[PDB]
Amino acid sequence: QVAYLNSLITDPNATKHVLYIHMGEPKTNNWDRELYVNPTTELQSGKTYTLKLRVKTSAACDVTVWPQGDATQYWPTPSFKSTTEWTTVAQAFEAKSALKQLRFELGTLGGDIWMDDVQLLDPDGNNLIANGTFEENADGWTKPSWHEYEIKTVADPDQ
Ligand SMILES: [Ca+2]
Repeated sequence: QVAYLNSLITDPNATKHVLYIHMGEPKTNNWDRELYVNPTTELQSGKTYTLKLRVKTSAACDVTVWPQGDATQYWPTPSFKSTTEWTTVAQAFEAKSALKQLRFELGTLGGDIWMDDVQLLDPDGNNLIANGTFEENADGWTKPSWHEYEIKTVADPDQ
């Protein structure tokens, strides 16, 4: 009872938690620093999916996202933009094949990136992101083992 009642309390100034990557200096290629998440249902060819999230970076940038199955989808994608203040993102794209992974291409970026409230909605509205709130951890978010950075969750920096 007590746990449930606590969970229902709205409180905008309670500590929020977000995904945080300290990227450091820019690398040479897009693919030199990648962050991965897998939709809980494989994306289907011909269906349009909408990536929603809020994002903040230490410098204004484009954030490239390539969906991936047996082939990579370079266009159209849910790639988006970030600024130094939290902004909301909503980007739709039609899958052109069966896609099982979203690749965040962070290689050419420098500094810091924070993300939160990540959703991926199929045409009916089903959310295919298992862990988009980061209030416990960043389970489900991975990287190549040889990419030397840490995937963390932290208190929202702008609170
Ligand atoms: Ca959160």
